[PDB]
Amino acid sequence: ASLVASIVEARKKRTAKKNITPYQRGIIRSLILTLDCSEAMLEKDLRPNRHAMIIQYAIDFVHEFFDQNPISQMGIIIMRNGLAQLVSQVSGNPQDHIDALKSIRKQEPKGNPSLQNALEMARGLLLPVPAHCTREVLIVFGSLSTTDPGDIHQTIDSLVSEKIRVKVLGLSAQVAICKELCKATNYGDESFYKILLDETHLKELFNEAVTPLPVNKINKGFTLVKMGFPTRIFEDTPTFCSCHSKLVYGGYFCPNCHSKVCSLPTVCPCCDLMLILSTHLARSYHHLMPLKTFAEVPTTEKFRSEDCFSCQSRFPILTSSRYRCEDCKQEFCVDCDVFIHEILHNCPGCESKPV
Amino acid sequence: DSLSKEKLLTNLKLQQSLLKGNKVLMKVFQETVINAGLPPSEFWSTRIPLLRAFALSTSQKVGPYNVLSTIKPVNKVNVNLSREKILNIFENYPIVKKAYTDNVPKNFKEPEFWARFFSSKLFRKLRGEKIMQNDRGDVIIDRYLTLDQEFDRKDDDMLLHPVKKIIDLDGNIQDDPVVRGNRPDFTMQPGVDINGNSDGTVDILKGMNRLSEKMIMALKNEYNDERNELKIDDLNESYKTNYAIIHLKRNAHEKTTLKVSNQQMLQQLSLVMDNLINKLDLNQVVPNNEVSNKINKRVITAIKINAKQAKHNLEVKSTLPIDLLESCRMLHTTCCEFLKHFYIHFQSGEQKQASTVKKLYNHLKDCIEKLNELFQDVLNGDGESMSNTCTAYLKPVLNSITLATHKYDEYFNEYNN
Amino acid sequence: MKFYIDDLPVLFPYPKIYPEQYNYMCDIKKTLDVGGNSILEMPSGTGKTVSLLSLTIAYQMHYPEHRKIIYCSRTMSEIEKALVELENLMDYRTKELGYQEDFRGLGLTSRKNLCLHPEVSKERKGTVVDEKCRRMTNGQAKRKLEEDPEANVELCEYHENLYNIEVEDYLPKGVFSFEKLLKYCEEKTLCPYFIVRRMISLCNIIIYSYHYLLDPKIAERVSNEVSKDSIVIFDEAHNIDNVCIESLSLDLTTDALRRATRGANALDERISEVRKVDSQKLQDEYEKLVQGLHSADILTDQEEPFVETPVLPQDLLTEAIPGNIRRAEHFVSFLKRLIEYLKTRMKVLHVISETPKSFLQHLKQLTFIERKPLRFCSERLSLLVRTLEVTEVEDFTALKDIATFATLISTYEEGFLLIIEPYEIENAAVPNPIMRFTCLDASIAIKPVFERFSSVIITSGTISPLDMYPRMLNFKTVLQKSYAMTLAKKSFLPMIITKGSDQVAISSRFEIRNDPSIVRNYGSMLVEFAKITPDGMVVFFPSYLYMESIVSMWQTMGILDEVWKHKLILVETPDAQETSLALETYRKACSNGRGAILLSVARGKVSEGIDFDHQYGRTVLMIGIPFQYTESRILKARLEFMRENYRIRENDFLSFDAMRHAAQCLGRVLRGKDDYGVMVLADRRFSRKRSQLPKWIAQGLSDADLNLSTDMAISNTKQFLRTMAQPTDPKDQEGVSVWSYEDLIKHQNSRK
Ligand code: SF4
Ligand SMILES: [Zn+2]
Ligand SMILES: [Zn+2]
Ligand SMILES: [Zn+2]
Ligand SMILES: [Zn+2]
Repeated sequence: ASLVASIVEARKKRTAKKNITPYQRGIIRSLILTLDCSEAMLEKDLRPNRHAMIIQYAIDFVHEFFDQNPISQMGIIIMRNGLAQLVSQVSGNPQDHIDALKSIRKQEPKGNPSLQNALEMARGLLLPVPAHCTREVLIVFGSLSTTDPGDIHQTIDSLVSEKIRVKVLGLSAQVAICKELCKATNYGDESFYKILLDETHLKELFNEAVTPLPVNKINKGFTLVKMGFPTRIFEDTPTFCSCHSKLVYGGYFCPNCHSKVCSLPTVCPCCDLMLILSTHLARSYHHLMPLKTFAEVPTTEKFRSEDCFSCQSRFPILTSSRYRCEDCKQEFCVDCDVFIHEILHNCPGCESKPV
Repeated sequence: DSLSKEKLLTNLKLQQSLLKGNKVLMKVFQETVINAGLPPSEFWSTRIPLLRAFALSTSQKVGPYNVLSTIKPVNKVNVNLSREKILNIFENYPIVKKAYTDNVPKNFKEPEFWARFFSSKLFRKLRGEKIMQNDRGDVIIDRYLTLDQEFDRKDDDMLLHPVKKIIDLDGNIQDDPVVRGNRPDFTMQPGVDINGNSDGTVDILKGMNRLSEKMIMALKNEYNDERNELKIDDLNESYKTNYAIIHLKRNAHEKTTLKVSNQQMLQQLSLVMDNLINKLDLNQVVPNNEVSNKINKRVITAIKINAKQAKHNLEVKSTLPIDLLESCRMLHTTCCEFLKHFYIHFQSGEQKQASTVKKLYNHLKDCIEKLNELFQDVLNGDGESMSNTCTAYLKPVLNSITLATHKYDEYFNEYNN
Repeated sequence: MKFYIDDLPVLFPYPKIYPEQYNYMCDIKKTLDVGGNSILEMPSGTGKTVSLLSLTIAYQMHYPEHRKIIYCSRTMSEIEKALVELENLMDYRTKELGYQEDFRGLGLTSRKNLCLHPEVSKERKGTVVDEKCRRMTNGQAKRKLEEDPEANVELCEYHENLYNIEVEDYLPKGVFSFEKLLKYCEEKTLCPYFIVRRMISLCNIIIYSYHYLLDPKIAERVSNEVSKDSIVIFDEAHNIDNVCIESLSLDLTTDALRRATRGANALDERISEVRKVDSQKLQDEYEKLVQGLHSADILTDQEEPFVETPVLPQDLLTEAIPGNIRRAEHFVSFLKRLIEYLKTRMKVLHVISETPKSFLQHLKQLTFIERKPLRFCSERLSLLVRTLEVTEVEDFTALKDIATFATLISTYEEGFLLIIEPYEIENAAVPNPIMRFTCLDASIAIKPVFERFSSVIITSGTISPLDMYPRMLNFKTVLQKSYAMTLAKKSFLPMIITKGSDQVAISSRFEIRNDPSIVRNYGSMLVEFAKITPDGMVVFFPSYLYMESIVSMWQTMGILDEVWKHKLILVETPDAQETSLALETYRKACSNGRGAILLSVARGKVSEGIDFDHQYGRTVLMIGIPFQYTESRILKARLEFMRENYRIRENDFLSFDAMRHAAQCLGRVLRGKDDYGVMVLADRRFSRKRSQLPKWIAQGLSDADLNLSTDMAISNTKQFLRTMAQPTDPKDQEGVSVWSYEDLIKHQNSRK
């Protein structure tokens, strides 16, 4: 009787994903993850302790964020002992923040949090940020309270005025002030103050936070942006780099001012212009071109085919596991459905079918 | 406040502060302004986010907390004092700050003072301890008892404020001023001692309430509505996102900077299906060892070329003298700084930038000549044994610099000429 | 949203509605059709006031009777709540119809709440406030200032402007809040008390306290300008019997006796001086008493009676004053020998309890004072004060109290008793004797109400059982049923903590009150719930002394220092004003989310009109059974009388009152269905009382919850928080809990 429970669970899951929309979603991102390292995360209540798992999950989050969206800079400020401590400036290299987080590994989480100080200096760090960049902050929190020097509502008003959004991933339960932050910052939405139920749910939440977010019509910033593809050289001689001032065998060359750099996707240090590859911009095209869900045909009706169109395996036989791409009119197995919907980003049935 | 570009450029003390924090910043700044004489405003003009980050790092302060509650009495007692917590006590209790400042710089020592403080009954009163005449306290600290009492009265006077009638229990109990009933129970009324006086639990409870009020008014610092208050949001319309979807019209330009026929391909197709059903031999695939030898030549040539590519797969190890290595790295660094500032001036595009562009052009020319003179030095220091490698190492930044000079000259001829 | 009942159009200011609200409206309209009274119990977590207000407004507008509306509550807080919701409803109706209908409705309260005379405003005793207002606007002052403008007896310019403009000119139509009325009277310099006193005949709906309906002194005026066939509704008056008891109960202290002696001597010497200088006024008063005129006969409206009418007007004496007290000196000697008799009876050595008839017999045995003068005393004293012009009335308030006592005890004999005990405080340095007057019944004061009005609605949220109130009060209702909670999912989690962390039971008994182990348990789960509580938590001990002891000795352990590190702690001050500042502090602390804890008595001033919601109502630490003080002779006499009357088990009634107080404590968590909260029961003895408990409360009380400890209480609370931290699909409640207009239509057709 487990298949009926699985079916009704899949129905209640798919009721949320019935509506799939091609919203304009931010690509030039600006993501900040502040960390609290206080007495609360010293609890071993989840194995091994909250501090260790948020360290590991932040490592994964950095990797996933830079993989999916390499067109953003990442800054991390830790919270400790009534002080918020900047440990990671916004940068194109994830490895810097990886090393900073590795430093955060060995140190000891202790103290009390101050979202006022944390968000204030996060605002100040987010101040010299260009218009197209979408300023947004992830906040992790384990306390049920917050010691603060002054008002939080002035900070809330300033953050709303400066067009920065937040998303809170609280640990224990809901905190009303964090709900207020999420609602007021997020145009009244309640889809940003999220509480886990276990570590797997925390993993899923982090994966959810990886994704780009849609933007609002009223928050209109539709413009152009100057861009430059550089050229890579492979020279015999080591050559001084502009950024780190040291001898480099290879390195890309600046398209505009003909200097050289060491890493991409990065902006020029000399002509001060952003340099990318077409792979980097095409990386988010699945977000730009979403994929429709695939429908299982019912077991009662007559079937177009009895084996999987894509992976080429036999469909198993009570119910019918034939997920149909209505855009290509072909049914598929669950494994192929998962792979095409998540790993792949094209429908080979729609590739074979001519338009 | 201290947030404008002008304020950040003005704070010379903060500039010196993060200067003294770094060491390569003395190196860079010394070469930039001490050695090259660049305008230090334009030096700091790039490092404005770093300056603001340093300022905001230095600028934060903690929130209030119950420091006396965190004080523990801990046989004997050994003082283990923390200066930040001492100042926390000072800020939380200006009476204790005053008692420090009129006694320690006048009469006795700081650890002696804090031993007297922990001995004092004023400490117990300010903490969550009921005062007792069995305790003797410290007389010097306990002279401040009435001063703290009148501080409490003045603070309560400040803390008084009018109350909203929506929640005013005083208005609630002033509903009926002529309630004539019976005297309520001793159990539920505030109990007293035998002689009618109170024990003082009402005093300690109003004191901790005063602590709460002081904390919330510290929050409420420098740094009608009931219609909104009584809204029942549970029976209201759900909020829906106004996020805009996006379509995509698709019309791409063809790639810019003989035709086969169905009959002919069908004829060839018929012929090759005939050949396919006719025969297929794996053994004929073996080549003629001469055109195959040319294939060997091509393959081996590709291997040699890409192997020489792979032959040049901390920086690289070099046989430079270390001092000259540092000097040339320094010259490369300051040349890069000059070039970046010149590009900042050039891409700015103002007539106000013109003298700056000219002067940085002169500085770039000077850097060019100094690079050449350095090349003369490594010339007569090596006999061009590795002075060639020195020139090649400093080459690409020089090429970019002189390209920028040519660009400046060309735009000068474009506009002026 | 707007729909039709069978003949009734009705508008709801929200698109959504609850089926429980629909059934509530159905039964209320059934009651209004059939005439009389009914008792309905509903879970207070659903919206009540807006729904009943909408039904009443629709009833008045649609039906050609257009009967007025009488709604009464306990506090200014509840009154302001009703005002705000009424304003919202009428605004919605105005928007829906596209125009504003003619409407009038206001509240009723004290000058202490209201008198905007800034000089009078700076007093704290509302009695003094009212007295000063009479002193400078009594009409006598106005006449004296009119004949002599040089006289320095000023008049209230607010009152002067209200003299200038007319009663309909006082306000535009509609409903105005206390705050809106404050703004309006601030603009126009008007006395809102006087305004309200002239709005009485004009308001379509009138709202005031239960006291203004129950106490005869502040109720005869309300009965004067009220329509006999209006609509009467009551809300959350399940503890109104106490108000009924105090409506006719009184106490006697030594210092009050001293003040009465001093006031009588002052009045006697004033009467001697007046007889010396001008006996014309005294002779005029004496002959007016010979004709037998009364307070309404002689006094006008602008002058008020000094001794207000202590008894119900159905029982007053309306004949002439006897000649034995008719003269001023005769009446002074009468009062003085009454005082002397009271001083003789004052000095007993033990507990004395006799019938008022027996007291009257003893009095007529010793002195020679009869029930007719002993009833006429208050009226005669008011007339003597009016004639005497003795407006410095400080020494004579004890005289008012003693005349009130004399009139009250001379009025009734059954269901009333006098208690004399030689100690005002038993456990003091010295005993202090006391006379305590009581009213053993409670249904006395409701008789004018029930026999003056038929359309009277008695309903609440925490009334259980329904029949016990017609048992205790001689009245009957047309229908008696409750409402179950039609809940889609669980939102309230009650627990019964029958044992501590060490499986050690806990109780609130005053003998075992200073038990260190019970202290250790109490502080233990107090700490644990403080650590796991996100926003706001309240604690309700049964008694203030119980608090003061147990908080002082946790202060000795320094547990409060640990509690400091997570939330603030707020304690019910004996000062209501400091308590108001404290609750504001708690409000702002839960507003900024740093978190705070309230400490208030179960019967304390917080518990009777303050709600807590969505961060304020999140978790409540109810402490033990809130039993009353056991060794009250007053309570025992009540128990004896009610058992003799209605065959009531005494311990069962005590448990009744305790659980009803507990329900009143715990009912202030769930404002809307979106809210959630957890309930604790911190006594072992509660397990037998789920059958006593209200039905919708106990329906969430599962059988596994009947005996829990700290550990699984903590685990279940954490899991409840985890549960309530999740979103919910609207499809699971779109037709079972939240109803659209079409949902209500479909349900109505299904009923059809
Ligand atoms: S005249 Fe009006 S404002 Fe003045 S005391 Fe009387 S009610 Fe208050
Ligand atoms: Zn480099
Ligand atoms: Zn460049
Ligand atoms: Zn497949
Ligand atoms: Zn397809």
